Amino acid sequence: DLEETGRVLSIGDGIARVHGLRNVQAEEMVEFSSGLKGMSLNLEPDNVGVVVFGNDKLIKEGDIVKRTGAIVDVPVGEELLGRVVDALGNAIDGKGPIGSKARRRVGLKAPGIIPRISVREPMQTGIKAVDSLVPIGRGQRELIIGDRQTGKTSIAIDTIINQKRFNDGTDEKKKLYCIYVAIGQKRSTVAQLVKRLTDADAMKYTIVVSATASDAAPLQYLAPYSGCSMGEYFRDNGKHALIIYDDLSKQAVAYRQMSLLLRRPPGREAYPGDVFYLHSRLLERAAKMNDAFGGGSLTALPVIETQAGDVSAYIPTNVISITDGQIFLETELFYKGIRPAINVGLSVSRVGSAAQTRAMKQVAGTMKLELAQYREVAAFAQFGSDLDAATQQLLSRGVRLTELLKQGQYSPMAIEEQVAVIYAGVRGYLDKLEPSKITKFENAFLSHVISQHQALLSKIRTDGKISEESDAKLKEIVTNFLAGFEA
Amino acid sequence: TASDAAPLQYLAPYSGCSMGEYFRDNGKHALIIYDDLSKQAVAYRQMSLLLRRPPGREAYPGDVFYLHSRLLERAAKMNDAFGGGSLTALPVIETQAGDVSAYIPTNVISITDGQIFLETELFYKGIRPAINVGLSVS
Amino acid sequence: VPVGEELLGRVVDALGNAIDGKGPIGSKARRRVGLKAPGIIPRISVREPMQTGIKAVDSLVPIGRGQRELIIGDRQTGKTSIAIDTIINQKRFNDGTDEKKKLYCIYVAIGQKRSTVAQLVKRLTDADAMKYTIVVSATASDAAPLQYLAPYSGCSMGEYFRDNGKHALIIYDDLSKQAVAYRQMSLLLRRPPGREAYPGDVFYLHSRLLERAAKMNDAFGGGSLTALPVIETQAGDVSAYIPTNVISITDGQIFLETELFYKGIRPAINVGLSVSRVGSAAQTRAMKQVAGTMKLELAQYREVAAFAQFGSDLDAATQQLLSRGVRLTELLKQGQYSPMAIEEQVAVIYAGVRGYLDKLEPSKITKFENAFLSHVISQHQALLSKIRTDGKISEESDAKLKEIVTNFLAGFEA
Amino acid sequence: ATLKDITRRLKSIKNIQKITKSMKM
Amino acid sequence: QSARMTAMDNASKNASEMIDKLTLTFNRTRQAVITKELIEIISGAAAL
Amino acid sequence: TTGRIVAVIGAVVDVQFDEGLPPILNALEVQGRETRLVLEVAQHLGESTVRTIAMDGTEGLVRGQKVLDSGAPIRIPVGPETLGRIMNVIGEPIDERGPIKTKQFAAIHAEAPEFVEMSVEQEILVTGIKVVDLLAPYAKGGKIGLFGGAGVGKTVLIMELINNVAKAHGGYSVFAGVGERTREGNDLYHEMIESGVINLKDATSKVALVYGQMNEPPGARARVALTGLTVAEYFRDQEGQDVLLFIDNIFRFTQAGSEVSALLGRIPSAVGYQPTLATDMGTMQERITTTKKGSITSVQAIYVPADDLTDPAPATTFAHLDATTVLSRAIAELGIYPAVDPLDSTSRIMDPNIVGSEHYDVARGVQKILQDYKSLQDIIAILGMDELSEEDKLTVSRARKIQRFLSQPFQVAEVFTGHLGKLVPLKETIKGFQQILAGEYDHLPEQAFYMVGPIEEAVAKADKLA
Amino acid sequence: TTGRIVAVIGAVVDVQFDEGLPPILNALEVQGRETRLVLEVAQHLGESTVRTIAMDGTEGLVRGQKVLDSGAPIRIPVGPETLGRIMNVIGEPIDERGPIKTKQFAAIHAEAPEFVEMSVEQEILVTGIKVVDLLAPYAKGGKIGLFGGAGVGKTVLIMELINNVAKAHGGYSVFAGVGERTREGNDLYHEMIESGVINLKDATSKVALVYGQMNEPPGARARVALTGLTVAEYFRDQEGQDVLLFIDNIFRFTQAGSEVSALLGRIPSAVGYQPTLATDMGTMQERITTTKKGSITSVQAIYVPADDLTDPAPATTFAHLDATTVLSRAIAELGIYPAVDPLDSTSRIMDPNIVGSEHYDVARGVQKILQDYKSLQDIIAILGMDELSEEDKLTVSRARKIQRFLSQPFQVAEVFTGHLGKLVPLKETIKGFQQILAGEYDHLPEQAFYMVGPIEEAVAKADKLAE
Repeated sequence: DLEETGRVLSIGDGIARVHGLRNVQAEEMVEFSSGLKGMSLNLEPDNVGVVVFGNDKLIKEGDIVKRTGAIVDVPVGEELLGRVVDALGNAIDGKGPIGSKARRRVGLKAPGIIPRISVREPMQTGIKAVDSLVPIGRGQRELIIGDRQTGKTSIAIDTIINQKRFNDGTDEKKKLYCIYVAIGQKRSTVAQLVKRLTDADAMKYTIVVSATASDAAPLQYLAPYSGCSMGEYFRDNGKHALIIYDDLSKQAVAYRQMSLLLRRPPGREAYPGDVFYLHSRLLERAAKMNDAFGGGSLTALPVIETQAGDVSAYIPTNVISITDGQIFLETELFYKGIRPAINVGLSVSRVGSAAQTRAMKQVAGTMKLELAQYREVAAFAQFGSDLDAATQQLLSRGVRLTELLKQGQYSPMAIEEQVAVIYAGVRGYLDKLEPSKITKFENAFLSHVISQHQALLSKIRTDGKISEESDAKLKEIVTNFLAGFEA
Repeated sequence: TASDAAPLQYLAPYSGCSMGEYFRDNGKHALIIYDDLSKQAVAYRQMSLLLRRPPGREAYPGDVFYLHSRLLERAAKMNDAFGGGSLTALPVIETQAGDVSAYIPTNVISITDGQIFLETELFYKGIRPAINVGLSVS
Repeated sequence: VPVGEELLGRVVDALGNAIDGKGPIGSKARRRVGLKAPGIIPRISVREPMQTGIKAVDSLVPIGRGQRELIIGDRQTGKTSIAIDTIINQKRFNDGTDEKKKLYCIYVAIGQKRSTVAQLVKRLTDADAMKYTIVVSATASDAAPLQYLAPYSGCSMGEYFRDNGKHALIIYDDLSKQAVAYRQMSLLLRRPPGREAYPGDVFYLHSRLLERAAKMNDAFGGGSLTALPVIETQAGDVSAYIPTNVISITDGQIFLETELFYKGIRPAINVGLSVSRVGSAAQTRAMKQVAGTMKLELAQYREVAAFAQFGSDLDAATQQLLSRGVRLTELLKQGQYSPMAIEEQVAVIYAGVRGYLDKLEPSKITKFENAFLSHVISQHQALLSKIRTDGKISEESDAKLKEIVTNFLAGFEA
Repeated sequence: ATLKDITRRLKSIKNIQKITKSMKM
Repeated sequence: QSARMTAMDNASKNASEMIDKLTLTFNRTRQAVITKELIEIISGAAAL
Repeated sequence: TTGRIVAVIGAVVDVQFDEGLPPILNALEVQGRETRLVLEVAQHLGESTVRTIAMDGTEGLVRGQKVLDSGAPIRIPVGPETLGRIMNVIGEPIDERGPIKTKQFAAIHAEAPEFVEMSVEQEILVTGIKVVDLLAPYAKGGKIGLFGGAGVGKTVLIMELINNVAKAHGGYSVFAGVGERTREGNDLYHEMIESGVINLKDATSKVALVYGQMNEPPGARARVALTGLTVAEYFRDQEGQDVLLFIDNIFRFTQAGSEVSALLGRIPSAVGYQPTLATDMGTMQERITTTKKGSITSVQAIYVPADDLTDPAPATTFAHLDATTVLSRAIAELGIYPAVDPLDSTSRIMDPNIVGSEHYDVARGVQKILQDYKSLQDIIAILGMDELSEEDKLTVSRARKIQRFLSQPFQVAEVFTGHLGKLVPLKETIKGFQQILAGEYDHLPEQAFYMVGPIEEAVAKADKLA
Repeated sequence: TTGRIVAVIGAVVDVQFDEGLPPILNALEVQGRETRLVLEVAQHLGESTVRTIAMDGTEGLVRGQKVLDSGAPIRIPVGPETLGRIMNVIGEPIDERGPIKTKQFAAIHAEAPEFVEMSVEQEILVTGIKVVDLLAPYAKGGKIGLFGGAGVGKTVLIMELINNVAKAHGGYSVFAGVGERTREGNDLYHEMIESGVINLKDATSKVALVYGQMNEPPGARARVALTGLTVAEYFRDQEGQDVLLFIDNIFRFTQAGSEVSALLGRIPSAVGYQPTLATDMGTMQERITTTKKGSITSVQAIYVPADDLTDPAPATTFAHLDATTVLSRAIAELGIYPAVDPLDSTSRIMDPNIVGSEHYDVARGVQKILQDYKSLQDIIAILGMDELSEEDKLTVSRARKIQRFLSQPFQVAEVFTGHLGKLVPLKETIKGFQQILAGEYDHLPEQAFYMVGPIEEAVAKADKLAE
């Protein structure tokens, strides 16, 4: 039977070249005798180039291949939460089967143009620099980009951790389920990752799709789609979901590897002509639906690894061009003490304030502005043998505001805590304080109001802004704390 | 023009040259203006990459210098025994950022009998024709 | 190919055939051009020096027998000279008695020009060095495959000596033109081009060859093969793929810069970028004694010399550092064709390293070294013969030397 | 000519130009 | 003060010019690396 | 003709015909698919087989599947009933307002206006925008490079131009989003709607939207700018108007070109672009002109890769541009809007031999003054505003008046600025600036000129400002 | 089964079997040879012909030559009787000391540990090297990588770690030389012996050795790491011990593959590499790991072609490490050894929660100042130093002294530095830097800080220099 089954003509470098299979559809899952699956990516006149999902040691010339008739779909819904699954949705945390009812297809088209509405609900990270100057809204696609080891995955993690404030809450329209896709990473990193998340009690609301370093190319390829589907189940059901693709750089490599082995034509950097289309069809599935559709959302934090800061290399160019903004991390900043290494001047949020809270805006706005102003003069500092007090002023606001954007890891803040601290320097209170102390000030200052003043923060929170009152109360709280502070 | 198949853009200068040659060949005097040899070069390169010929410096095929030498060798001043006629060629080449060292510009400088370099700086500063009198030659 | 003592003093092509039209080679032995290098067990750590005759080299990037040290730099920076001076310096021992100190040399020309080689073998003849040299020539018009083979051919002739408890020195001049030959031969066989158009195995092309230079243990004759491969960089760029491919095979490199050369620093050895992975184990104690820390001193000198190209309120420790640095730099300078004897090097470095020259004027240093060396060679050969013989600098030799330099120096600065 | 070095140089010259224009005024 | 003014006018103008040149050198290099890296891939692929 | 599918490799489908082979460029329809799958033909591989590029996912196709030659290139509904609708690459509705019911259909692959149809002369097209019309005049049938992106009023400027084209020239406009972010199209949609340019209730829509979203395969984002072109050509070749063509953004057009090229296995040229970069562009750009029947004017959003203006994509593109409209965040910060940069924006037709000496001199007057003031700007802040001459103090005053006079209220932003939009006329524009230069309103105060139309309003505002 | 050779082109040999086609990865032995030639099956070309990679020289092979399927991937002698011995890619002793009488044999090809087998304990592993310890601490059981272009210190650094750590280590050690210098395996073997880590008379050997040097054909080089790693996995799982794995240099595994790649009929990926580089690296790197059964502390030297850290190979390896020591020719060039780049070296344990805030604040304190100085370098270069704020000419000072205090005379490089090797304890390091940063030595000269161990030697050296 050459219609529903085929015979392997040759097998190598994970590409199977099957004879027969006359009825297979493009991208169909097929099965080799040995039990290994494969996906038909090249339907040629005289053969099927099949992408083997595993070790090609188990396939020989002549092995019989059969069709499944089924296209790639994966488990989905609420039972995956707190689980560690492979790219096919299989459980790899050895905790037992995932009790999944619904199964969704991994590659589906993004919701069209009509079914959506402007991104308007804040997606809070807990990171002041991001939350005040590079705001993410639900349905937005914001890229975290930077060289190796700059803090990229940390941003995502702090972000995931942060959602417990709302996940332990009652308001079900503020909860955000998290999905973390690990592509090309080593298993020890993910293990370490899931640990950090368990320790913070964030696994309860997180799903981990993992396609690691030793998993065949095709699984690393798929991973992001199969994780996307999982997040779509939430989006579609009036629920909100967050997805982190770590990294899109490694998946591009996986895809390039199959493309070239199937002999498709190579373009710049050896990438296939459809590499742009691989990510665009992925990153567009993130969106903010309309009430007519459930008002549910899917926010995506895709990671791209640049090289020597070459944001214009091929893949970094595509993805930058596809997403709504970028958080640019930099080594120089990192080693200079700015952690997280966000380059505030080049980072962006097309969505902008349409996603900031009124509380934040109340402060974010002037901060954004003195910083931009400092950035103009900063370089002068170190040779400012005699600058006027006009600009000498902006250098001072400059370094303090900058110290306020600093942040340790695993400790995401509540929007109310961020504005209280930002207010402190923005209003001028730390202007006479020593740069070397702002980190210590904030820490203790925030410890104090989180202890003693939970009623003002609750106000700020509730009233959503800084009332003329709470404004006055903060003035005293900081002018007395500061006095205390320099005793 | 911009919309004709590359082969026609490629051809165009040779045809015009043959027309100028009638005059040269009959004791008459013609003037040919190739505007630009830059774009003819990219038309020929499109042809060459589509024919699959090895791309070299700037992806240009190995024979683009000859695309130009053959053409411009035909401008010429005959002597009396051949009519005294003549063909004068003023080919145009477009540089990027005043870079006169690029592959194509250099090629063409190594063929003609001088150049007239116009400078953007000059042009804005109000000197027009934006000729660069030190760099240009005859 | 033909192998053995019959080839000495003869000029052969890449297959062994003579090209000096001086008659057939009387060869009784043959050897496969392509044999794997002796493994782990048959060798012993490099310990015997291979003296070049060049202070800069013998003091800062020492070469031991069985060692592979690369000569690398742009066109005309002097790479061949290092090799010629080395071949010429070997008469000392070859004209001597001791057979263990003797070093037979092999000079493989590749891609070079016949008139240059002819020029080369002339000079060697005029220096009475051909007697112990074999010259394998695979020049510019020879077929790619001859140029390609040439190195393996010459290597095999060197292993004859290596495997028979004798000592050989081979110069591969240069491994750049061979790679081109390999690349050509290889592309014409339709083997897909790789990085930079070369075969995906150009590293292998040279590793295979240079692994053959080696030091055999007494169990295998204690003989050795020392290689001095040459590579040409472009725009002094040593990070280049081929350059690093070969730097990652040999036991060090001698990097020559055109900047230094024009500046007067000849040899144009770049202290900082050159290395010897054998260290002092390839040095006599006399030399180790004088140049033990000099290399990192000069490295550290080049830095501060740059950091004060603006006399930035400089202390003393650094003024002293710049004062030694300059004086020592002048001593490492050297002309061509005059390979010095080890004790001669020790005498002159000594003078510098000890501070006796810290008050002489840099410009004077070269002249002083010619005067001083003259004095000790003529008058004092007893101290030279002892340093040379003991091979070390005893406490009295060190005292007889302090005495000579300081006094001669004074009379010298009258 | 390394995009790295070129960038390193641009970095330090843009500052020089800035500090130098300041000193002029 | 008139000589520092003059010297710093020049320095600043030289800097800017240097800036303009390095930038243009940067783009030429950026374009050639891509082209160069791509021809290398094509050559290898075609030889098969 | 009915062909079979012989091979499917990604977005490249090979189809074999038994009798009758479709010419290159024809559109083939795949039989038996939930949705419409159009395969454009690209080559004749020989042996009765064509090589085509899919205009949507080939997921699921089957070797042997049936394919019907539509015997023609992609054709689309053209005409009035397209205005205000959103359309696909193959002229389908993606706004869910039912079928685009027009009388005529127009194949997208069309040749360009023969030489003898060419207009022989340069005419400025007026938009009513003081900066645009005074310093960087658009050209009828010409192409404009619109630089600057977000925060700077890009979408409000695109929408005022639309309106002002309907108003002053009774011409309609098309909007082709080449590689548009689905989020951003839907947001563009509702934003035109709220400002009226689109009307869902009546028949007063002044724009037709054509979209090539980023998820679409190379071939689709490749052609959608042609589809948009097709539509515009109608309001010119059928109704002889002065249409406006907006291609956002011209770089994604080129990129789509390369993807398609690579897929067809052709060797890339310098920097990885297509061998046919210049022709792919020319065959499209050239259909944008002033023929005897009317003219299409195109506002093209340009993305410059690596900030490299000599990069092959951008470099090629400027070959066709007659002017640039540089939107500037700095200008915006002055509150000045439209935030167009009066010194960076440019135009080919700013030639006295084309705009006339008067126009040309005023413009060159406005810029120099703006330039001079720029100089002084450094001094003022440092050494303080006074070594300033009876002369140096006037250039500033006027310059500052000018800077403001160059700003202006848009009718598109009335639902929001609570202010009335102004469409200043060219004549009014040159006079306005003429006089400020002249010194006729030196007594007037700065703020008299902020956000007004014709100079007359600068006068009256002064009155209300005592 | 018995196949015949049909084509020979370098290290690649195609074999035709009449009946029974050996599976991919199977090892075949060429009949008729003085020495054992193993061919690893690489692909099924079809037509009952397999394409294979030779584990040794292909000279003298003939078309038609016989080849027997061994029926299994390369399997080597694994167990305690490998300790103190020297093995081949294919498991043959190469030390001339007779057979390796192991109870068992293992195939060099195997699947990597599952996700549920991973461990997450993180204990600092002190080395005695100022730089590493201070700024990029190694972790017991972690994956460590030494990155460097040709001749910058990768091996010497591996040499001093064997001395400062391998030597006291109570557990085994496996040193796999992959495509490196033969001279070097002979230096190390004889050093192991002279120091009793290798015992030729008894069973006190605490180190097994495996070698596939630069004089080998691509094939051998594409597998020794596997052999090496396989020996190590035994002590990890079957004995459950604490292993120390040294590989020098893992880049060679990847260069090996790129060298036969074209003969395997593949379109090249970028930079000439094979299209399967990352996956080829992944299925290997994923076995070099600590599990719940045993612990591996791998120190891998990583070559950097053309000195370009973005090269697909070095670039692809960062993700497999928990700590990275990046060496730089720009630093080395100044005479600063070890030439570690203080701003490009990292460790996953550089966490206040793991090393402590004193450790952490010092490290970051040292890095800020070196960064601060890096930025000024290009500028005081031209504009000079006068205009600088005393605040800024002090960081130039301290930085230049730290830059030096970070160098150290290794005990394995006295032949190089002419200085006795010093091993500094973690607290002597933290403190020394803490004080320099504190202004406590702004009086001593920079040179006093160059090539010294503990801060007291810098103070003593100041006096000695005092004249």
